[PDB]
Amino acid sequence: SMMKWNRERRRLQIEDFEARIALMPLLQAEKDRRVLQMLRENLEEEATVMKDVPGWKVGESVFHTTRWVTPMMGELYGLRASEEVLSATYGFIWYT
Amino acid sequence: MMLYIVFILSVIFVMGFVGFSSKPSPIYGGLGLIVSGGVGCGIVLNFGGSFLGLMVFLIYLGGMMVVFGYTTAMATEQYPEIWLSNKAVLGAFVTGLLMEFFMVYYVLKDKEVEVVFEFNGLGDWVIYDTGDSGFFSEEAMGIAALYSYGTWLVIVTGWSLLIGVVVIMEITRG
Amino acid sequence: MFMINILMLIIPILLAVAFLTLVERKVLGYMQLRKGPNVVGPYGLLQPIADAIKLFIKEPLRPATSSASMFILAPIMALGLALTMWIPLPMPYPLINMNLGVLFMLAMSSLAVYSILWSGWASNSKYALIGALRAVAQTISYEVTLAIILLSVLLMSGSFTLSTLITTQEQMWLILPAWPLAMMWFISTLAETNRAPFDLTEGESELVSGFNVEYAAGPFALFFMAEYANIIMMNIFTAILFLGTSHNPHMPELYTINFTIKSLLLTMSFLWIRASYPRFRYDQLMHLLWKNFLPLTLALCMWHVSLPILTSGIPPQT
Amino acid sequence: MWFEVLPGIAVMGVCLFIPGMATARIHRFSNGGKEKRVAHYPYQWYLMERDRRVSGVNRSYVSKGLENID
Amino acid sequence: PFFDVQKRLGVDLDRWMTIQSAEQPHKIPSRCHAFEKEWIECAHGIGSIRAEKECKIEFEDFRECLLRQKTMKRLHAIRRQREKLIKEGKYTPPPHH
Amino acid sequence: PGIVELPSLEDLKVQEVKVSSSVLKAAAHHYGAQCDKPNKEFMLCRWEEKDPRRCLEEGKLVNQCALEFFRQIKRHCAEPFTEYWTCIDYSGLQLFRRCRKQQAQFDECVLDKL
Amino acid sequence: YPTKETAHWKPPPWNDVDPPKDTLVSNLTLNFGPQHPAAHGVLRLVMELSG
Amino acid sequence: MNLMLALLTNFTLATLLVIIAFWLPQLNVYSEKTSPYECGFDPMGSARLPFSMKFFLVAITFLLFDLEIALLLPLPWASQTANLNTMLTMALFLIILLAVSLAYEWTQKGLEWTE
Amino acid sequence: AERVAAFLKNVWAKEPVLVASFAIAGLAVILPTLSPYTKYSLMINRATPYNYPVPLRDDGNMPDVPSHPQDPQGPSLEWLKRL
Amino acid sequence: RGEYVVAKLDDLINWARRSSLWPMTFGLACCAVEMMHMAAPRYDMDRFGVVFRASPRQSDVMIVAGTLTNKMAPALRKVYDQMPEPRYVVSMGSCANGGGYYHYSYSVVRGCDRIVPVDIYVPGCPPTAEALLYGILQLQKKIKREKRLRIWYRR
Amino acid sequence: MSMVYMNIMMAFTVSLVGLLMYRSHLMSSLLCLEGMMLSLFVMAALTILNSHFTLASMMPIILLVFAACEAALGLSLLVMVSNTYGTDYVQNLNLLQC
Ligand SMILES: CCCCCCCCCCCCO[C@@H]1O[C@H](CO)[C@@H](O[C@H]2O[C@H](CO)[C@@H](O)[C@H](O)[C@H]2O)[C@H](O)[C@H]1O
Ligand code: SF4
Repeated sequence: SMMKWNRERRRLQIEDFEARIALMPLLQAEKDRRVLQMLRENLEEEATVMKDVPGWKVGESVFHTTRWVTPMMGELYGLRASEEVLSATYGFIWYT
Repeated sequence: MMLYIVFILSVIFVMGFVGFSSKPSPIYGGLGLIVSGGVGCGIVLNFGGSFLGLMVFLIYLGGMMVVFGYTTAMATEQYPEIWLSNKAVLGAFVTGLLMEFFMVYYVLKDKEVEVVFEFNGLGDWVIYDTGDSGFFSEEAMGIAALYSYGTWLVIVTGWSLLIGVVVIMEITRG
Repeated sequence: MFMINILMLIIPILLAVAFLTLVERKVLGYMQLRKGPNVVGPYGLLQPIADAIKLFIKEPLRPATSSASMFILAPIMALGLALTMWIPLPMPYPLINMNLGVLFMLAMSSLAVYSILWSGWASNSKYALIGALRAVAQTISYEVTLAIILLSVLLMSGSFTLSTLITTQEQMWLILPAWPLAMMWFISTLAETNRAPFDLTEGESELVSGFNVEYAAGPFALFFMAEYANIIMMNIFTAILFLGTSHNPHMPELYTINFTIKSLLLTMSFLWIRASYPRFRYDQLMHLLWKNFLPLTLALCMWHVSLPILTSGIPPQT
Repeated sequence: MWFEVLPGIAVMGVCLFIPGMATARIHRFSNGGKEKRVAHYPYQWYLMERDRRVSGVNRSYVSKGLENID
Repeated sequence: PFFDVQKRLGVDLDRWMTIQSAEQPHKIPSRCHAFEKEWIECAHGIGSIRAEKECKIEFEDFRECLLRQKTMKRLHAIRRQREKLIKEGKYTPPPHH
Repeated sequence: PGIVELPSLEDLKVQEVKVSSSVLKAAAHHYGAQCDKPNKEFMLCRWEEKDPRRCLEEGKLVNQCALEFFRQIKRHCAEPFTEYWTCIDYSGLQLFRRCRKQQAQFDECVLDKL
Repeated sequence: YPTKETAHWKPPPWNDVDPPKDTLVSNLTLNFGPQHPAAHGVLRLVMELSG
Repeated sequence: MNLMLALLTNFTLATLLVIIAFWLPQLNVYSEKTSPYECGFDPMGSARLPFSMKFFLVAITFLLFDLEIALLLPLPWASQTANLNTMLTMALFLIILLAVSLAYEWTQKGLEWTE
Repeated sequence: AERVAAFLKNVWAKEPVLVASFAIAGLAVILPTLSPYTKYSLMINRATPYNYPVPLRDDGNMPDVPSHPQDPQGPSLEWLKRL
Repeated sequence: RGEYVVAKLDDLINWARRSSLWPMTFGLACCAVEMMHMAAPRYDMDRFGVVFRASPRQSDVMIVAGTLTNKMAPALRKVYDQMPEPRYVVSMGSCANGGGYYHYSYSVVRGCDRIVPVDIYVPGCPPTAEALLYGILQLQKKIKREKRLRIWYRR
Repeated sequence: MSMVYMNIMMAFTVSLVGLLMYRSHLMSSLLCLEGMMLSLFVMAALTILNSHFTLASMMPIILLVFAACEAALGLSLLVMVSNTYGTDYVQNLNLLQC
């Protein structure tokens, strides 16, 4: 009985996973725009914070290569309310 | 104050270490090694180490129990020492705690400390990964791979434990 | 509204425990041709509330030689951890949904044993210490077998999540494909909970209350409350593992009905087992666990690694 | 008689039934009549956090459907 | 290795975990996979003496992707300046920050 | 090092797909079949480039195709569909298993209407 | 080279078997009763115990 | 937060009961009440004297066996690998190697307590 | 070989727990070979899709890769459905 | 009125104490047998809430059930002192009541009331199981008449 | 480095100093040993968990396997040291000076 039921549960898991594979392009498109949206807002509201600082170049990369480097939580959520940061950081771990 | 959970837990992690490193009776030393091992689960848990956090906690829990059994049998004394009943232990305990407090005060105040080496106190959240979304914990995949990938590790560890049982038989039986 | 949900968990547990001290006395009485409490309230229904009140208005004696801090620490740690091993339990919705519920339950039952070890040590009494070290011997007896027996059953469920065990047993219970593990799991729950025939850390006919022989009043109640809370918890965990009940999301209450019934019937069998057998010798406990259960528990662990592979019935990771 | 042990068992059972009934009621109450969403894996959390943004009221359990498409 | 038997016998006893850009279960990528891969390709076959001088850029980036020491000093400067202008009441954050 | 190039907030603007999770999952096996060309073309770019700032126009055509997909559902039989994803929405794990009776209505309708 | 700080060192045993100690690894002495359910109420059973 | 609140509530309640237990009753403490208990007669020696461990060998082997189970909890996940040949062999190898370790300890009289 | 066939009775008489455990252990090591289903377990674990199935860049030389998910190329799971 | 509140918080604690007496498991001689019979099925002391508990710390009542010899006197006073308050002593049998049939012996204490303060004297050699039960229920009525809080309110 | 490392490494150093500064009981010095591996365990996991380097998630586990072996090996030697002198004191282990 655990043969047949576990085989069935594997077919139900494949079905669950396929549905994910259908929607991933959509959630990848939204994620790309969201990331760039947040970075651009940070830059705009970081040139004004440091307009009076000598030597600062707004938006200067720390990496020599011009490749695209995925931002870490600090860069992406650096200037935001702790409500968002905490949800973005430990929200999933702490969920129940 | 919740963005600094990983820092607060680490502070307790050290405080627990100073508790048993100053070396009172192994009864309280084991107590301080239980607390450090439990908040050690807490630190590893916040980083995604759910399985790893609970394994060090569960393993160290049974480890100290045997040590409690062995202390009563062999490392006891008429007047077990606590941290406040010995000038050497109290010196080690106070020296350790103050050394930690100055670290905490400076790093928090200046958002950076330089205890020999540079450390950045913006908070541990700044370095986490921003993106992820798969039906799995990458931690479990890595540990689960120990059997398909780490055949060599399995053999040397499994062999070491088997020799471990032979070793303790020979050592104790004299 | 979470804090409200914690209280709706804690308070019924204390009430359920208070009345398991009445159901036990009554069942043991009728199994002994007597009646058990029937004076203090109709059918002795108020007997728990005279036990509890009486203990908390009785002066608590702190032994002169005891270690004050850890003497007081131990009882709080017992009742504290006893209520914690409930939050992951799905009934059918757990208070806290853990991806590693089963480990978290093993970890808490390991940490709970330090209530006995420190309480006996903090007592600074020879009978307290002798009982405290009977807790060490007992833990070494059952932990290796307890962990493997759990492991051999999760190889059929496919995860450590406790709710996933409900989906696993939607067709037939897990006591059909694992009645050997069930038999050993039940025994190891008796030894984990310090219940007769494995009541060795208290051993009244041997050590006069054992580890908690210097405790009185409220601090002694906390050790009595904690032990009975763990009786219910381990049998609720036993009803989940091997007697899975069908969960219907639109009418969840029906799960709790059949679920509670199975955990009273199992909780009664602890009571039944207490009246039927003598007591083990604590050195005969390790030989039972190490020279019978452990060899058969290892052999069934290899069996339940092979079986899903040679039948194609490997459960989903999800 | 043995049936005089049943009053104690009833009171016990009705005390063990409450913990499980309260959780289902509260979860239902605080999620708009639905089960609390389970997120065992990072993927489901992403869908959860997305539902909170798609809701427009910062509640992940408020569901928007076709009527919301323009 | 001291006795490089693994290459002689063609058995991978432990190379599969030495680097984090190797094949991984389910093709889960490491965070700094690209930063490592570039440093490895740059410095492959030329030796540590030349690599310490010739692949400097790739290793500096790789070191940056790991310990983010430079990234967090930039962030620290921004927060320190911003928390200075607020205490002076000169800067106002938008609703979304 | 240079300035991290970044797109303008003007060019990051698209008509988002604002339907909750249960709507997507309930309309996923059909979505995979119908919008497979823009999706697979966008995703190929996304590994090929390894840069989000490049595959942005292709990340538009993924959305516009998705909106059209949910529109055809709305025009024809959105009532069997709303009866469907409300049953998915109920479950804590959003299980296809607990709604095969409400799913057959939605599946068979589109097999007639579209 | 003899020295004050080594004036009390002695040559080791010929077979490297330092003589066994006479430590009085004494037993725990416990009062088993009178007040004890197994002591029948009036038996003080003193017991030297090794564990 | 949800988990920490549950822990904080669980232990706060226990602390409150112990607080009520110690400050609510009428206390009357004197020297003879608090003396260590030992069946009505003064104890002979300290409870802190050494207490021989007769399962000292089994307790050690428990640590090593405790570690084996930590090498086997990955097994439910390890069974989801497409490379099941290697997993199964190496899985039955640790259990059998563990089983042998118990056989050697059992036969060499290591399980029997010292006398 | 009567010596072992009588050695089984003695152990079965004295220590039936060991007799049961070894027999269970032997089957856990032997039946994996002698099964027409042990092959499927590998097949199913490799049919579960955890990552994205990334598309290939069509170049007019790979007629073995389906152009659409509902195309009659690629591998099937009908063996799994009817299993 | 405060006098009413104490009158019902004093009924309460008295009810709790008398409805849950846990005697120390402690019998000296013959009279311990009748004490077992009080716990045996015919009389079932448990049905009244009475549960023997070995430890003095967890006990409420000491039933002195047998002869108290001079050797035993220090121990009976040790375990008594180790009972948390409130504690009550029931003197059961003639030997405990006042020496009984060894009154003129050289090794006997002539009544346990020379050592501990006694609340009830159950006469008989031994008191039948029912005579001891009458004494226990008479102790319950004594606790029912205590007025700790009423006397504190008027202190 | 991140501010979590400031304290994990501060934990290792204390436990190392704790080891190198003996007192009386040999047991206490074995707990400092266990203290180190715990800190080494936590340090490895953070680095490995943060880098998303998956295959080394089995590294901290293998660390624990040989951590208990030294704990077991130490407790075997502490038993034999006790039997000889009735205590675990390190002052007694001074025959080999000469
Ligand atoms: C003292 C050390 C003791 C170590 C003891 C180790 C014993 C291990 C015995 C082998 C256990 C696994 O046994 C092995 O498992 C695989 C799949 O899992 C089985 O089945 C496999 O066989 C072939 C392999 O091409 C295929 O049909 C298919 O991949 C699969 O069915 C094999 O028939 C068997 O060789
Ligand atoms: S009173 Fe009577 S029955 Fe009781 S001990 Fe004395 S002689 Fe025996």
